[PDB]
Order: sequence, then structure tokens, then C-alpha cells
Amino acid sequence: GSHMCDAFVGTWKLVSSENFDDYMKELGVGFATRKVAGMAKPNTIISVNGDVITLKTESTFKNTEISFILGQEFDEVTADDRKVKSTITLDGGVLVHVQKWDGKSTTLKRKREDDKLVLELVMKGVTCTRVYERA
Ligand SMILES: O=C1C=C(O)CCN1Cc1ccc(Cl)cc1-c1ccccc1
Repeated sequence: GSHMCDAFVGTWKLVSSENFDDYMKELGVGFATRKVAGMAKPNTIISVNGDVITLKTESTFKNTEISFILGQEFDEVTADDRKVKSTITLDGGVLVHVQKWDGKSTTLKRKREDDKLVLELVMKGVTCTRVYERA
């Protein structure tokens, strides 16, 4: 059967970025790591096996990999080495990824728009948009 996650499965590559440095400053990321991470052009591979979704990111900055079930909280080590409690849910056809640590929170939304996968990262008043195309 078909699922709302179907539209996300596959391999994706970063094509544009807006406000990422501001977002990283909200996370408390330092000057040198902002420079290095901001240069990266990540590729992401999204796949599904039964109820388990896997989101694997490979880049010249860091490589990350999470596997999860919608709605079930998990431990995640972010690219910038935060140790966070994460939950990913569907809100309609949008994957909503909330990361919580030290009393703080950031939300990452992934949506399909035209032939793109658009990742929005929000921390306090800062919104970053990261557009990916199929690789
Ligand atoms: O997974 C992603 C994918 C993006 O397009 C933007 C950011 N991150 C996570 C992330 C958070 C904080 C920091 Cl400092 C860096 C990243 C990042 C950047 C480039 C490659 C991989 C991860």
C-alpha cells in the first residue's frame, strides 16, 4: 500500500540555502564550524522498511544517520554534536522533526514542493530554508 512518506523516498542533493548561518548562530555554533558546515553540499538518502524510516546524510562536513518510527521519541546525535531527544511525525504530508536538548528546541520540517524536497529549520525567531533536488 501507499503511504505519505512515499514522496520523500530516494536520494537528494542540496541546491540552495537561505539563512543557514543565522540558524547555526542560534544553535551556538562557533565561527569555524559555521564556515565549514556552511560550505557543505549534503546528500540525503531517505528510505523506508515497514514502519521504520531511515534518513542518512552524507557530506564533507559530517555524516549522520537516523532510523525511527513516526511519533516515537529517539536519541539523536546531530551533526554539530548535540545530544538531543527527537520525534518525527507527519502533519498531513509534512515530516515534522523536533529536537529537544537542555531546555531548548528546534524544528525541522521537510515538504515536497514541485520536484524539490524543502527542509525548513527553525530555532527561536530564525527560519532557514534548504532546497534539495533529486540526485
Ligand atoms: O541535516 C542537515 C541538512 C541540512 O541541509 C542543514 C542542516 N542539517 C543538519 C545540521 C545542523 C547543524 C549544523 Cl552546524 C550542521 C548541519 C549539517 C550541515 C551540512 C551537512 C550536514 C549537516
